[PDB]
Amino acid sequence: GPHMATGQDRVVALVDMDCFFVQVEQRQNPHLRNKPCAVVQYKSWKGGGIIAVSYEARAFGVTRSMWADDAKKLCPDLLLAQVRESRGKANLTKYREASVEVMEIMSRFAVIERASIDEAYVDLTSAVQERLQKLQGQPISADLLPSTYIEGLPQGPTVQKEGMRKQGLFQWLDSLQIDNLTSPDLQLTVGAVIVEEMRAAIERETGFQCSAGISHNKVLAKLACGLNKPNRQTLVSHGSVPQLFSQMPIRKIRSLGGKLGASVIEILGIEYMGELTQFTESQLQSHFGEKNGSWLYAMCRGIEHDPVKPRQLPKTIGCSKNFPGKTALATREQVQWWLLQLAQELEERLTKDRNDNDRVATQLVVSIRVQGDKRLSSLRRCCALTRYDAHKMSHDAFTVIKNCNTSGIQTEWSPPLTMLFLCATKFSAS
DNA sequence: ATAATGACGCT
DNA sequence: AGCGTCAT
Ligand SMILES: Cc1cn([C@H]2C[C@H](O)[C@@H](COP(=O)(O)NP(=O)(O)OP(=O)(O)O)O2)c(=O)[nH]c1=O
Ligand SMILES: [Mg+2]
Ligand SMILES: [Mg+2]
Repeated sequence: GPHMATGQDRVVALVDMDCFFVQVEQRQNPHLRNKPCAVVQYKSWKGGGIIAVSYEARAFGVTRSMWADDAKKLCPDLLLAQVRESRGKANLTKYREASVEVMEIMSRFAVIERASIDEAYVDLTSAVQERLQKLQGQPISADLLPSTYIEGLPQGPTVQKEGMRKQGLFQWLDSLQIDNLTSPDLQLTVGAVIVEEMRAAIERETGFQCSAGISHNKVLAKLACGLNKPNRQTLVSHGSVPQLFSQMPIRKIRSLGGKLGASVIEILGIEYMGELTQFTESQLQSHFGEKNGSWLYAMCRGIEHDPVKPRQLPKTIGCSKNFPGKTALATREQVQWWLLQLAQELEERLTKDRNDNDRVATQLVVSIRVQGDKRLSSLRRCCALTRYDAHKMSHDAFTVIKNCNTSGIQTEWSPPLTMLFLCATKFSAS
């Protein structure tokens, strides 16, 4: 009762760029704007595998992982841009640099956690505090929230999207407890005002559109972000959670998209996140373990405590290439030459990293996959990273895997290698 | 025959 | 240390 802790302590946003790789290519090539288009890599195999799809092309059913030859059958006017290739592999530099543009702008507003190349969580608790003080006690106008959705509103006794959005925003703002700087709903509202400002800044200064979720934790902010894509932001209040989760499939919640989520569904005999509330914490801990049990108990009530970590820089820098099917590497010099390609890209990226960020990696991780073997990595081995020298790194990486070579013949490699992966890790102040 | 990456848990 | 899960 007077002591129940309701997970309303923070204001957290998740900002995610809309069809990001497509937007980067579309800013550079105006002929691609506002058309169905996709970004692909490796043109030689069925037109390339699609890794990003504009919303106009999604309306025809084009999805990521589709072959471009197959996507053209769904969308004959689909326009393509292809990832740069360097040293015989995909080169994502252009998108990393675009990502840096966005991240630096978000960093001006608050502490951000870089979560992927195109999204970052934002901890707005302090910033909300400040703006509440600066704003006398004056109402929050709907004009401050021109792209915001209030999830679950409108309710109670218009046929177009923007009309619904406004009605719900009006209902929310009409109900707001403005003379109450402690109310979690007021805090989220002010957080949403700031995220409008952050997204306007991103669009003005980069040309890129994005969406955002605003809620009290990372999981809800990420869920909310996807509710009204593209180019829109969604506020998910604590109060919206029971109805939102009542028909929310379990797999849609961050970290439940895989085997854990599948076992939650099968073991408990449930479909929706809200049905989790019927189980005691001990019961959930008995099926899924102490931390997963506790996490599920709180999460299905809308409560989650994972912090927004102050980290804008990756912890690792890695290069990898697949060699599927008959292209699997089978001679030792083939293995050596690719390791050298990977090491040369890694040297470039590390040197830049050291200049910009004043740190050095100190460990090199070599990972390979074998023909027939099932998993992402078949095998990982590590060694010291003492010099950003591509030839040393590729030689060292070879040294530590070369006795994986089951092959008798002096010049062959068996089993064939279907993946090579070099990763620099364990950064330290430089 | 998606691919290329990245964060982190378990042991 | 080396492996497994989950994600974009
Ligand atoms: C999912 C996914 C995305 N990406 C690259 C390009 C995507 O544009 C960049 C950002 O990912 P996202 O936010 O999951 N997808 P999106 O930005 O293209 O589209 P949306 O507007 O966010 O739904 O992901 C991959 O390279 N492999 C992937 O598996
Ligand atoms: Mg995105
Ligand atoms: Mg994303």
